[PDB]
Amino acid sequence: SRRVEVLLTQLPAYNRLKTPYEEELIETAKKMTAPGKGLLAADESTGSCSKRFAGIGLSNTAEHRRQYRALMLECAGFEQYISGVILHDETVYQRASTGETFPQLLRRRGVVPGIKTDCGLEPLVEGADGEQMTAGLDGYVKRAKKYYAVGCRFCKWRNVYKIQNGTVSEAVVRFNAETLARYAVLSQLCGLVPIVEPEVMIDGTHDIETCQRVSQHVWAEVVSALHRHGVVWEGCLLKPNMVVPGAESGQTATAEQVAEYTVKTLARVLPPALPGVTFLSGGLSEVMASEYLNAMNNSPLPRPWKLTFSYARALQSSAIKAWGGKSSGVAAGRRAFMHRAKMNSLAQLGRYNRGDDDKD
Amino acid sequence: SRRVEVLLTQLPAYNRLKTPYEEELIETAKKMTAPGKGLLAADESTGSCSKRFAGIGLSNTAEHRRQYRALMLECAGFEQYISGVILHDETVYQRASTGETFPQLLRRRGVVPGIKTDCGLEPLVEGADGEQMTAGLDGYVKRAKKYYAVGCRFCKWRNVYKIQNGTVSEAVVRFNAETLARYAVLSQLCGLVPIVEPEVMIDGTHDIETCQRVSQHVWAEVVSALHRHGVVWEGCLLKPNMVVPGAESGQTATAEQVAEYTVKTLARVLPPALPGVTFLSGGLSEVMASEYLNAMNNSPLPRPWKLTFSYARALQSSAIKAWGGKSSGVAAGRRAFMHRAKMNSLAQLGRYNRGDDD
Amino acid sequence: SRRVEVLLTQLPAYNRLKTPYEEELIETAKKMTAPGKGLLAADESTGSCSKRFAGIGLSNTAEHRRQYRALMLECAGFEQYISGVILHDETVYQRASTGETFPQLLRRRGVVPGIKTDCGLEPLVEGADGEQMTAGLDGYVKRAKKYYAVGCRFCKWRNVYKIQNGTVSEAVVRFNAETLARYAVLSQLCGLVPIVEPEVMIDGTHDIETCQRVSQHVWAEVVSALHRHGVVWEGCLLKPNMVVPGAESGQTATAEQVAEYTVKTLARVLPPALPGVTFLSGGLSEVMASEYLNAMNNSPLPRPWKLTFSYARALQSSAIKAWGGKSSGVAAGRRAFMHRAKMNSLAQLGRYNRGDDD
Amino acid sequence: SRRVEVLLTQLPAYNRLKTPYEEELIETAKKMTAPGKGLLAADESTGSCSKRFAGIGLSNTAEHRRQYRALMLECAGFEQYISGVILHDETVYQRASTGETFPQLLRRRGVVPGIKTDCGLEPLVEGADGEQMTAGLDGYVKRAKKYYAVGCRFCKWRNVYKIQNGTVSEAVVRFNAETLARYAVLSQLCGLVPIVEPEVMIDGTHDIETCQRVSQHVWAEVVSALHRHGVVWEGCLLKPNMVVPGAESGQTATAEQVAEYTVKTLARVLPPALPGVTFLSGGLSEVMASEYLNAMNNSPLPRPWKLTFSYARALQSSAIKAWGGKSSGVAAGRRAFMHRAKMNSLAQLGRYNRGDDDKDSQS
Amino acid sequence: VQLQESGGGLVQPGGSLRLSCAASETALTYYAIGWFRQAPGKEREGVSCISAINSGSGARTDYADSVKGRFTISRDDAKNTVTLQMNSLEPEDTARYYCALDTTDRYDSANGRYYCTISSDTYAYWGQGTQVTVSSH
Amino acid sequence: VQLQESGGGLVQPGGSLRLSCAASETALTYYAIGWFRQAPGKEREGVSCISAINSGSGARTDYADSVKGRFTISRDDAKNTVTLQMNSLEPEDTARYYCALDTTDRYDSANGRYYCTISSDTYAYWGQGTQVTVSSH
Amino acid sequence: VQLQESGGGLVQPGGSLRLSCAASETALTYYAIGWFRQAPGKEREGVSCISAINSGSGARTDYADSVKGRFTISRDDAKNTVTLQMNSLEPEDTARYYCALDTTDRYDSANGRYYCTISSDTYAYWGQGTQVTVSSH
Amino acid sequence: VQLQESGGGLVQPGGSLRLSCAASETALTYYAIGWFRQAPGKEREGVSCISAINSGSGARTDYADSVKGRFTISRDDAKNTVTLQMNSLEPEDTARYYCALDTTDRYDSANGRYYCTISSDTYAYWGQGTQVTVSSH
Repeated sequence: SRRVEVLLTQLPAYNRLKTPYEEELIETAKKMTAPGKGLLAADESTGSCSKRFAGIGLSNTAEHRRQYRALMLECAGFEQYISGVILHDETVYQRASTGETFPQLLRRRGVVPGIKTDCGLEPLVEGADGEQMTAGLDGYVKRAKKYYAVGCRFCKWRNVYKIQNGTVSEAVVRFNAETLARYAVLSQLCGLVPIVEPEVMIDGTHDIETCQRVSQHVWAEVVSALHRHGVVWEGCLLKPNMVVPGAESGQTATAEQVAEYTVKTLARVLPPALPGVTFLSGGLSEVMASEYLNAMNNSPLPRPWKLTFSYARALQSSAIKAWGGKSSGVAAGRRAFMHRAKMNSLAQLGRYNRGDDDKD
Repeated sequence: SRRVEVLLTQLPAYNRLKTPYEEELIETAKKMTAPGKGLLAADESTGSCSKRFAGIGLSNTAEHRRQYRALMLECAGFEQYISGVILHDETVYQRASTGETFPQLLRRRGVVPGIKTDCGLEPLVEGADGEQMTAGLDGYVKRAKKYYAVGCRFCKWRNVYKIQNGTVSEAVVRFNAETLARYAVLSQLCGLVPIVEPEVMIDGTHDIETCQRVSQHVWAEVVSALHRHGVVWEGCLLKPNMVVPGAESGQTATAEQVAEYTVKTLARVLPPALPGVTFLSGGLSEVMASEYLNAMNNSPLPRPWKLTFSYARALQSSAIKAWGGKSSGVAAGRRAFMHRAKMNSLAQLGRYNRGDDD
Repeated sequence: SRRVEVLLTQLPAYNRLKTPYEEELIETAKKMTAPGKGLLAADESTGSCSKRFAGIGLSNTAEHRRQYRALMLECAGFEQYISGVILHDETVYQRASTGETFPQLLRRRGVVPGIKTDCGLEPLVEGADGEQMTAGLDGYVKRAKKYYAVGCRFCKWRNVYKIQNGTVSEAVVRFNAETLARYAVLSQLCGLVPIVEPEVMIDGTHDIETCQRVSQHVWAEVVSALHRHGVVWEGCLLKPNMVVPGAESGQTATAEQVAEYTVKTLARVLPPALPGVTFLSGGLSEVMASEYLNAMNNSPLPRPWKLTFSYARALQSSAIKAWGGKSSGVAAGRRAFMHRAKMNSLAQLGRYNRGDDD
Repeated sequence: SRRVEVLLTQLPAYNRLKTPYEEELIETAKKMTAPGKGLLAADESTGSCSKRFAGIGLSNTAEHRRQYRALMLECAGFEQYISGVILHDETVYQRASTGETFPQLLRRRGVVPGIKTDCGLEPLVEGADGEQMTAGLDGYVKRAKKYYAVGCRFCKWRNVYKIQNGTVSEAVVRFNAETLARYAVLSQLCGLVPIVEPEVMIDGTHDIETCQRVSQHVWAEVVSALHRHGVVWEGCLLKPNMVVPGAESGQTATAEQVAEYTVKTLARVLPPALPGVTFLSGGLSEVMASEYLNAMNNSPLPRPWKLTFSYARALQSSAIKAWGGKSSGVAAGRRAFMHRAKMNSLAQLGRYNRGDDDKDSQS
Repeated sequence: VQLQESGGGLVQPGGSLRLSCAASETALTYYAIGWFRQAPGKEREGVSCISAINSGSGARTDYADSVKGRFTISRDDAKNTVTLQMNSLEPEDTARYYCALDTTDRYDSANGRYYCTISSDTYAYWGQGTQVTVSSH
Repeated sequence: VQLQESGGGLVQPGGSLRLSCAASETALTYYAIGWFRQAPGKEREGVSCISAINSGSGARTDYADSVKGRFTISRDDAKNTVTLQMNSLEPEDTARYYCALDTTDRYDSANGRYYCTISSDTYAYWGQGTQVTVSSH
Repeated sequence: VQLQESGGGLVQPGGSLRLSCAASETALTYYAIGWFRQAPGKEREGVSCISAINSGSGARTDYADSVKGRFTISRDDAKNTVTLQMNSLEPEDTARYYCALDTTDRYDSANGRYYCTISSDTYAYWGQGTQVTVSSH
Repeated sequence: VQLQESGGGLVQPGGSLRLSCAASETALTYYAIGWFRQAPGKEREGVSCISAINSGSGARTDYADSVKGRFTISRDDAKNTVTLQMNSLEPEDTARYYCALDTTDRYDSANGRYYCTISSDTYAYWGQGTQVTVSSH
């Protein structure tokens, strides 16, 4: 019976993060997952913008990127369907034609400004060839505090897992979960609700059963790491892949099968304290992203968290094409964007109707 | 690009148990968590029976143990409130006055027979003085198959965690979680729904905040171990402590506070695929066990799993006292037991009324 | 700045086992690893004995088992080469023709008596088909204390890992390491030096590179589990496979290659505080077991622990054949046994000579 | 029997790093741990240099820092006792008066040039207040390649563990081990032998028993993480604290007790394939650093790896003082440096003598 | 909880009465139910009982020898009542009559059926009873 | 998607009509809303617009010069309607009238307020319109 | 291994010889040791044995009846030798003499002592032997 | 630390001496080494120096003009010595002679070689010196 006085915070059971932003994080996460609403992901890097602009022949300039974001952000009415916007670093500091910064414009319209804070994918080195880690934890706290100061209240960080030969290395499962869990707690320290995005990628010839197994294994380790690093569950969101066949598999799945595989997987791993899941659209078409989300919101399986969207291409592809990079296409681009936002709003509610969609 | 063909089951992501009983396990877990019902834990070892019999001065024989179980199991009407009964090994083979074995009597009445399959607490040896592990995985599969063959469809295994000085050792957190996870997968292989019971004990002077932090930490590691061993989540139940002040803390908590602390803890750790939580009553009074369960069934926090009871003393204390170990006390004992079962049934539904209880 | 007074043993860094036998365990492990000496593994189950007796047509009785043990244990002079004998449970209680129990005979001759304490292999259930766990932790402390009380001072527990398709499941790597580490600390609590045997089996078509990778991975996890369970490193031994091609691979390796692959693997994982490695011979011929051990004791790689033998068939095959189960073959059987013991003794010293062997 | 063809590198047992520099790393680690030799750690930040220069009243400029490194690096003869020099980033690019870069001067003299590659301590955020992580993994591979290109062949990265109230959080034990193990594999990928430095700090009131328990626990986790990340053991070095009483504990400990506690702890955790341990001197006096290393090299406990030094202040304090920042003190500063290098060389050999130390520095 | 008996009164030899036993907070369907009576100066004794009615099986009943053929017990599980029709009453039937629930699940597995007993040992929820007096003038 | 205009009709010079613009799914609160009219053979022209509501100070409005003082636009965000009260109608007010949403976020941060424009360039979701005829015969 | 016998020769009746048994690569200390002889036409037979040394009381010895009182066996564990002193030799002692090690641990725990046997059954390591011839001219 | 000079003595004009400079713990291989001398009443002055060995081309040497052509410095890194062969000695060579190590790394990278200087500024570890006296008797 040799005893010693220690700090509670030195004991394993007392590892939970203490952040003065806890109540605000919880309130933001609730606003982000309001019924009928989801996130617009507008956080494409300048490299992604080249790809987005390739079809319409728009040169990749800072000004053109601003106009592409403005097509969507200066569109009246999207706050009916969109609870938050993930901005790219460059856009956070750009100005709308109203005179305000994009974060200020968002806040005036009751939409939560967020920021993509990761610094991109790099070779994992460990594990198997083609696996990738995500950079950006150095100087993270300073960056996150600066974003909070200009009005951001949530952030996003993407890690990816590449299925090859039906599996992924344990090295990538452990290391990317550890990265995401460290990102999440640093974000909460600085007042940003972290969107934790562990994307099992659609690329490859795997079937939906393989996607299910790998997703469940990857996400369970993300959850384990989040407990170990002491995340405030109530102030955190997950942005996972849906569980679908790989893009080169030649296997198809119905919306109901996708919903069943996805929700059963989440239900096996994801604490109900986490307020919401904002699915990424990845390789899905515009319409499939709406149909699949709608089917999840009609699933009879346990789904205590809100199931909604955080869509990039699935909100913007038609809109960019109709815009064409020209001021004369602004009207048509806005109509296309607003249509998609409405469809995804309905899908969150489980009330989307494919027949109404495929109209235009 | 050196490659090899391997079995799927040699890959980490493919560790899930494959059991031909999966559909039946899921169905049993659903029956056990039927609305307005919970479990009667009647699985006291012969040594626990001495404790139960201490007040009434009944000698601890096989026949007297049979009569004690018969007090409850031959009680008309209890199946309105009880979905399943955890039996002790000895009682599985004993007969009711109907002529049936107790498992047969249960099946006829629509009640699921279950069996406590652990072999008791022993010193942890690692970790801190007073911590305990649970024995019984040796020969487990043979025992579990035999129980399934005589009609049991779920089982129960208890590990305990003793808060001392505000904490528990990492040794106990890891070792007891590993034990529970191994037990759960072996049970499912043999067709028994495992009740995983990681009891953070009420004993001690700790407050409710301490119980919350220790419970969250203990149960998160149980969950982690269950993933590692490949449990079928949908065919598993959890039997945790409620989060309450320690018995010697001198602190009291309201029913609403217990519900808030308990539910918030479960919501941080427990997958929604797990169909139900059957709380142990361990050290709460009969009334508090009903009031606290009721408050959980009125909580606005996320609670996707069914929240119900798996009660021993909280169903039996008054009944044993009124019975007195005598055949002339059987009716009074049954009236007390039935009253408690009804109160807990109502509490599962969120409709218990303290004023009716008194 | 909320603080609390805790027990040191509740803190992660203070998990090391406290056993009143610590000094004696360290002394035993030193005696077992004396220069020029190794262990005789005589702990074949009654089932193994039928295999051993098959060629000589000796019936498998308790008396015949006793006579087979007596061939070796009543052999004058073996204590020059043998530091310890792993007995089977049955033999611990048998008597030599000297009138003594085998443990008492051993102690008189300065040889350490030990006991195989595991309860045999069973299906792992998790992981891949064909993988196996080892049973026996239930009731372990009572068994180990009884063996210590009749004079045993070390024990042995075998887990196996079956390479299939170039790999083994993570389930078997984790679960068998956890079993071995728990066995080791319970042994030390009861005053037995644990021999931890994680045998990567020779069976299959894999090459030596595959054996090296799987052995390194398996043994690293055994070491990690031993840290987590708080083993007294200085009072523990390892009994591993040598790293060799699989038995059906059709690949051959030289003694120098086996030594290099084996020792580099041990040097990557095994703490220098562990006093000795006692290799199992599993599937090697008598001569190869000697040549390989000798090459290890000539390796230029780091090898701070004693490298010696814990041999069963590699000490006994010729002996059993020359004995023939008959009292007239006792002398010739002992000459063959003593020749192998001397070759292995020289191999421990790095001074074995193949030409003298033939 | 559902089967699939996978890459070996997707299987857990095949996680070892594959680096084209494997044989060179092993050869460098052998050179760095040559008998009778150890490392001069000259990698103080510009902030440390203010502290070093405070006593002698030398202004903290790039040129003055260059002259301070030159005092030691342009001193003839130190290659008898020094196998490798840990440089700071700024010094790697500075030039000796011979016309060479410092790394070129070192290579000509057969001394291995190394580089401190971490980017400094920051709040851990998890765990307990005052615990710290180490920054610098972002852009690590590009940095390490650049250092290899100018002739560095080993690197150093320091994590720290602060004992408070007799313990450290599990958060710091896990996170800093993970950081060190990731640093080590990225270093080896780029051809630098990583010195893994998990320093349990001397600061605090803890006794030597507490330092032993915490060091064993911290170092065991570093080793576990190294296995998980797939380090090439044979091309890696450890730079740990010696196990000693905390600086404000008040507790006596002799050199023999320090050696026994340190070596027993290393022997419990550290694979023998790792070629060497290069102790940091952190908080010990010049003489104590020599006495303690000497006692380790006289310990009867298992010590398969070389036990040597990677010393900063313990090699340089007297030299800086005698130099005084002046060209007229160069001779006296070199004599003091060479004396300490010789004492530590003897200590690595187990042949150091305190009486000779006192006699000879008394001159 | 007590059951509530009613229907008692004063009748002449050869008259009839119908006793009713109501439950207010319990599903009678789970229980065998008994009627008992206590005559002046005498101990309470069982008069009639009716088993639980299990799907497809109907009810079994039993009667004290003194009342066989003259009294009929029946039950209404929808109303949660039990009735005792008493015909051909005699002076010796004068007693306070009580109903009670058997706390034992009365199943006989050798015969595959529910039963009931007029022994009072395992019965509970006794009401306050209803007085029946049979006499002339 | 289209708004629905109503309230059109035939009146004499000096009379009034009240046009109503309803949305069935869109929350009009988020938009500036405009009324336009198109007379036979002529181009569509803006008549009136109303901005999103400014807290404290209310929505801002604008009107074609030809209708100033005679028409009043207003909005009801709870009923999700916009109204155009047209008084003192003249023959030259005869046209089909349409309402539409401005798809531009019309906020002026320099002045801290929402505004609206009568220019048709950024308007969309035109309904089928409502006929207004002003004449003597 | 073999032991190496020496000291043989030709002597006359009544003469003496001292045989020596050397082990060059075996520690004799662990073994009981025997001397045996094989006369022309006969099987090899035990002559004398000496046990491992007992603490305090020394080695026990035994002798064939035919040689008792004439021969003395002794051992020197430091020089790793065993010696057979043969006095009063007779023609019938003519034979090749061999030494051998007993492979049995000859310990008798009921009496607490090492012992030896003259029986050759458990012996091994026979040397090439040494010839002893006893005759006149 | 001090080097140890030897080889001094008393000789006539025209005679020779061989001075030796030995180190007992320092590896001289790493250093340029110098010989210096101090005549009665005069300052110590450099006489000769030898650089560390250059691969292929050997050590570089230098000499004071007063001694060039008469003295030869050489080194033996295996024996850890430096030697000064002094021929044709004159009275003016009478002095105490000392050897010392240059503590500066004397490498000239522009010319790719070790060099040495006769200047005493950076030399240290002077021994007790050895006396050289040249005169007639």
